[PDB]
Amino acid sequence: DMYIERAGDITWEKDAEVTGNSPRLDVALDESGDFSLVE
Amino acid sequence: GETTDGVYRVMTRRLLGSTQVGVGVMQEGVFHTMWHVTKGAALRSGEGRLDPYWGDVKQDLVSYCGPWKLDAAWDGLSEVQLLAVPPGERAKNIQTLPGIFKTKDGDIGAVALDYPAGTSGSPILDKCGRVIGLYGNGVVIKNGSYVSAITQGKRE
Ligand SMILES: Cc1ncc(-c2ccccc2C(=O)Nc2cnn(C)c2)cn1
Ligand SMILES: [Cl-]
Repeated sequence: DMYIERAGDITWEKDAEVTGNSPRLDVALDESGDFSLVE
Repeated sequence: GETTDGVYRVMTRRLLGSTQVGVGVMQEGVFHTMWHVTKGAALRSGEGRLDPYWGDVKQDLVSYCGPWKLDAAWDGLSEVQLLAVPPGERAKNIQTLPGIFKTKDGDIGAVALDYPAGTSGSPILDKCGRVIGLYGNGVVIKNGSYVSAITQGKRE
């Protein structure tokens, strides 16, 4: 049996750690809800 | 049980100790997660039961106690924040400019941040704190790293 536990409020936080890149990717989405890279 | 808005861990005891299988969003009395976290099963909050109301394996989304409530959309320009809730670790905001998933049916925001699979369902926010979608469904890239769609449901 799965259970839930509160972890926080949903808030924008100024001077959060700013990271990650912004890749543009050709993808396909199959009937099972799995994305794949189209090449 | 607990019906306050905010972000929640999704846990199981069916494995060793207590294992975090993902995360969700409680808004307007509705619990919002990704389908691959719960596989559509019921959930416990305290002594209370949360029953599935709506889901779609292809969208990889599921709502509990009521219909999908989250309707905000990435502007296609601005940074966003992943409210990551990793297993055993505190909720942490990570701010990023999303990339783009190009598909035959349209472009979708994408976030290139690496977290364990148990982080699936963590909400992605705009500058006003609105949930513009959930983290946890995407693709493994050349680097071995994971890039998640910004997955948003429809509100009726
Ligand atoms: C090998 C590997 N694949 C993905 C992930 C992962 C990383 C971050 C968030 C989510 C996931 C994830 O598992 N998403 C997902 C969607 N559908 N299913 C079945 C599983 C980590 N490691
Ligand atoms: Cl395409």
